[PDB]
Amino acid sequence: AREGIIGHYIHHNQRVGVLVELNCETDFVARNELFQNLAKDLAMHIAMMNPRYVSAEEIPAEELEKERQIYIQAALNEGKPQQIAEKIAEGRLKKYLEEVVLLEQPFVKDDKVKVKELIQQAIAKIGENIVVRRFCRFELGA
Amino acid sequence: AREGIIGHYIHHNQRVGVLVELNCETDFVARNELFQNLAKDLAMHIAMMNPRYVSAEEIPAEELEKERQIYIQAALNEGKPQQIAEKIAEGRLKKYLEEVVLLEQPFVKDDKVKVKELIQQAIAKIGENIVVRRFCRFELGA
Repeated sequence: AREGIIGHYIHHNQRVGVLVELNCETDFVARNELFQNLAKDLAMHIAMMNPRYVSAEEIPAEELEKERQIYIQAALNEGKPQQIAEKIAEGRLKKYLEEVVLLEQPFVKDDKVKVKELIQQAIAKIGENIVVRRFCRFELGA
Repeated sequence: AREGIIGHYIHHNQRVGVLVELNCETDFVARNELFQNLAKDLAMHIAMMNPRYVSAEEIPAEELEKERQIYIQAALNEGKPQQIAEKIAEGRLKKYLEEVVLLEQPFVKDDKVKVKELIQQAIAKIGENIVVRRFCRFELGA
């Protein structure tokens, strides 16, 4: 069975809302405010940063390749030979992962830390494995 | 463009959370507490009642038929001839719609009103078309 909480964040303008399931090992940690603040902060980060996936593995190979091809064609359209265009696309893909993947995004409260490192920091402090299971972000009109 | 708000409800035990996009015609109504209370109440209803769809049209024909066949086979397994089993299944399907469809569920704050009628009541009072666009319900461990 899963332990943890459903963290959330509702923007003051009530135009953006997020729910996030943050899992841990025990109800004791789940009830703890340190863990509760982490779920709350993750929910706020998601609302502000709009990631589409929790992790890189969730991106469809077709979605990834299409984006990569856009990068490639653009460079090719710049007169860049295939080999260069591929390296350029390589870099833009890394950026693309930071645009859409939660764990790869710099944390809203400290952009010097990626969300995945924030999580490792929490596991080290708290002492239990912590996992962001899923999240849902609704934005008015989008 | 869409007007309205993202309503929400987080259970006190933080084990269930819901976001609901409630749409209206103007920002003036969207900012209004009557509309805001309706979005809030819909979000609470969803959290407590666990509907899977907003409306009946969203149910997969395969999901519906499978459920209907369970009803039918059960009655057939009771020695009920096909014609009777079909009428029994007909009734259980109506109930099935009330189990999983939001608009067909009796409102948590007044079970004498289906959520769809609550909405018609709000449109009559408020004076603008109101639509539940979508909702997301997260439950810890489920």
